[PDB]
Amino acid sequence: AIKHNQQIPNNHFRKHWQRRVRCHFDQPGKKVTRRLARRAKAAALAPRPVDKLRPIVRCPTVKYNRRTRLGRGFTLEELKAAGIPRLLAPTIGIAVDHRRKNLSEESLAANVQRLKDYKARLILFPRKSNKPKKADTPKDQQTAETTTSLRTSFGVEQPLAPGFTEISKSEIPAGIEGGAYRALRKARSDARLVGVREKRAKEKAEAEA
Amino acid sequence: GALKYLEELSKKKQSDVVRFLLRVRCWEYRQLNVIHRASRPSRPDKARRLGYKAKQGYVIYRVRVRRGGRKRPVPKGATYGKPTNQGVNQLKYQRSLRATAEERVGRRCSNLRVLNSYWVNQDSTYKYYEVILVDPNHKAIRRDPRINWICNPVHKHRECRGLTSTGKKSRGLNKGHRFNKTRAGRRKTWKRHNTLSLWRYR
Amino acid sequence: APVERTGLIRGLNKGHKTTRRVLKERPSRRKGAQSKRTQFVRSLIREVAGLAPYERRVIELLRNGKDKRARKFSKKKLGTFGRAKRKCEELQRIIAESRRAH
Amino acid sequence: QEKKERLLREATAIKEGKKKEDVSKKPYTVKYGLNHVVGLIENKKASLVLIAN
RNA sequence: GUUGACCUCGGAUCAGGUAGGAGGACCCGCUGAACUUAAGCAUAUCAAUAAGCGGAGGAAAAGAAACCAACAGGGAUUGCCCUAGUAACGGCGAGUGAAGCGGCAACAGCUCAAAUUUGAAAGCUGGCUUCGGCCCGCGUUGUAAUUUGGAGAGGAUGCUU
RNA sequence: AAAGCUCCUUCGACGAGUCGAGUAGUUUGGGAAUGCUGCUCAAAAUGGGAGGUAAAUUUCUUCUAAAGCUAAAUACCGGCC
Ligand SMILES: [Mg+2]
Ligand SMILES: [Mg+2]
Ligand SMILES: [Mg+2]
Ligand SMILES: [Mg+2]
Ligand SMILES: [Mg+2]
Ligand SMILES: [Mg+2]
Ligand SMILES: [Mg+2]
Ligand SMILES: [Mg+2]
Ligand SMILES: [Mg+2]
Ligand SMILES: [Mg+2]
Ligand SMILES: [Mg+2]
Ligand SMILES: [Mg+2]
Ligand SMILES: [Mg+2]
Ligand SMILES: [Mg+2]
Ligand SMILES: [Mg+2]
Ligand SMILES: [Mg+2]
Ligand SMILES: [Mg+2]
Ligand SMILES: [Mg+2]
Ligand SMILES: [Mg+2]
Ligand SMILES: [Mg+2]
Ligand SMILES: [Mg+2]
Ligand SMILES: [Mg+2]
Ligand SMILES: [Mg+2]
Ligand SMILES: [Mg+2]
Ligand SMILES: [Mg+2]
Ligand SMILES: [Mg+2]
Ligand SMILES: [Mg+2]
Ligand SMILES: [Mg+2]
Ligand SMILES: [Mg+2]
Ligand SMILES: [Mg+2]
Ligand SMILES: [Mg+2]
Repeated sequence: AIKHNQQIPNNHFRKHWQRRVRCHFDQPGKKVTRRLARRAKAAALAPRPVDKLRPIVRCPTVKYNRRTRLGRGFTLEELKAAGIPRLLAPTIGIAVDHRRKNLSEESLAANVQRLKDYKARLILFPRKSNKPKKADTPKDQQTAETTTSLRTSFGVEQPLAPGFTEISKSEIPAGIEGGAYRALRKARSDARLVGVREKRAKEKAEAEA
Repeated sequence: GALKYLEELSKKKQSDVVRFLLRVRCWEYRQLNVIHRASRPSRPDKARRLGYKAKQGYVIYRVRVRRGGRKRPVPKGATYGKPTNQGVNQLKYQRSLRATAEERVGRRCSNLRVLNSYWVNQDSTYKYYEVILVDPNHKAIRRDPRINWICNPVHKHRECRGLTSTGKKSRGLNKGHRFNKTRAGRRKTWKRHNTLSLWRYR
Repeated sequence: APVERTGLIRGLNKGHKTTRRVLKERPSRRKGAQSKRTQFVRSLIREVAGLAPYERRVIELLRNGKDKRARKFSKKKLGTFGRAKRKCEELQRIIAESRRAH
Repeated sequence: QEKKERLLREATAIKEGKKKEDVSKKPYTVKYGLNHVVGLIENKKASLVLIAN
């Protein structure tokens, strides 16, 4: 029953909503529980970092196309280029994704470098102390300052391109011959008429023959 | 080996060789009980494809159902309701006939676990199935790690909880934009969309 | 390097300039290929099993008869136009092999 | 039971200094098993087949 | 004829085992209303809810793509914030109503059917045993090793584990 | 004995009364029909499914169904504290 100048209401409160209400009075209590779980997990993994290595990935939509972020794992081609066995990768903190492909060469080159320098920073303790092996650390540089986050130390350096660039005058390029605005209109109408133009040209060839 | 040819032969269910062999078997059945033990599977290739093995602890049972459509059970035809839901005759059951066949077998053999079932024969008023069962208390079963996962107390009577292959079909357990309302459980998501959540700092 | 992108959006070949590369073909894409082990089996079973009643009606009507009717009938049984075209083509092969052999 | 004697015979030779296949010879036996037999005839290795009825 | 096997179907207070009932706040399914709202009322709404029935756990269920997308491409499942009271449905009336992208919590991957060990069923339940093994049985209508699409098999090749 | 890596002429087995289609009832925001179930018909090998408007012809993108297992983040004061 409207009586005055009102906004037409739409309140979805005709079911038995009172039976399903989820108040959050345990917001601080839950936070304490997670912090107790993190430090308990970090204690179990005494010298190891808590997290795992991730690759650099670009967002999939025309909006968000500009920004980059972390992915799930390295493709099987990325691991091969850096000379890491497939089975050994998951057991030294590296995350592997077997259902991703490298269509371009920019993404392939960026991830290989990001993975190659990690291999140089790795300290690998031997399986048995009394008998070390060829690939083990020779015990001289086992004592050094280490990192544990691996998400802040290996995060995205810069997600977006630089805001602007400064270049000297007389280096500014010349635009398209027609102009920027008219270059768009011509390119739009060319795709609209791709079908009409194509059949008219083709039927002319058969008409003359 | 030979099991590959059986796969190809069983595909052609209209050929003269197969059609004769199905007609005679269906008469051999329908003279025995509704539910009875089977000495060995009648479709060795199909049973093998579903996990059946030829070692102790594996048994096969078979059963038939009435092959119709559900009629609403009410006194005479009265329903005492609005006209939108007073139909009695053309209603349909929401689970396959394959599921009902598995469920009756489970009550008969209350100490075994159902693995799978498959179609064997059908008639004007019957459809026949064969059900694979596994003994969870046998020593030869608990020894093998490929199957001993079934001995855990969480796989009890998964026939009527909708956990076998036909149970997953009757539910919308598939990925994609088509199975939206039932991807993770129809009733679970309805709770999620209809709950009103309030935080401390609104 | 299949195709070169123009470098401006809203065009016939719009996109952002990049160096596309060719990649090795994954084994998951070999689903439909024929194998000599499965062609041998499928040929033998056809000899043993024979034909089906609905094929026997088309195969007779396909020779010395109409061709539009052979596709109206095939569609009504199989249910779709795409499968009907392939089935009619396949049955046309067996008659060619049968009579022309001997 | 016959297999046990041959297996024990091999153990004495391998400890003595003679390697395997020096005291035993190639066997000639009849084949059996449905999947095993089907493969044999597809390679044209079989010479005669008997089938139960 | 005598005798010895095979297949199917039975007896026993035979040797050794296993199921029912309770509980059901939360969880997986089936079955299924009307009061009420529309200022009447029948499609609609209350509601894919209450009652009725079957089956589990300390969590259950879901889950390693026959997915989302149309991009410079994302990459198992679950939950929170946002998308959004939006696209769409509706005597287009009263009313109803999701998903992809995006930030975070938490992260972990795998074995079967389809191949001949064929130069050796290499595998297993049970009984007895001095503890070393033996005997019957299950099984060739297929029990171990080998392979699961990310591959793999078959060949090459030198180091490593 | 068993296991990992780099290269190659050639081979490379992949789930059926199922997928799909017509019709009926129910259901969904799903609209020439989103899912489910009964009945009739019933497939294929570069095949098959999907690409949110029914149909024919010609291209393109992306996955590999009809067998199975598995911790954590989530729900709950019914039971013992
Ligand atoms: Mg038996
Ligand atoms: Mg009925
Ligand atoms: Mg009523
Ligand atoms: Mg109705
Ligand atoms: Mg109504
Ligand atoms: Mg599934
Ligand atoms: Mg406010
Ligand atoms: Mg007794
Ligand atoms: Mg008893
Ligand atoms: Mg009970
Ligand atoms: Mg009320
Ligand atoms: Mg009223
Ligand atoms: Mg009133
Ligand atoms: Mg009234
Ligand atoms: Mg409704
Ligand atoms: Mg209830
Ligand atoms: Mg928990
Ligand atoms: Mg579980
Ligand atoms: Mg897979
Ligand atoms: Mg993709
Ligand atoms: Mg995901
Ligand atoms: Mg409707
Ligand atoms: Mg509703
Ligand atoms: Mg997200
Ligand atoms: Mg023993
Ligand atoms: Mg291997
Ligand atoms: Mg498959
Ligand atoms: Mg169907
Ligand atoms: Mg109903
Ligand atoms: Mg419908
Ligand atoms: Mg499961």
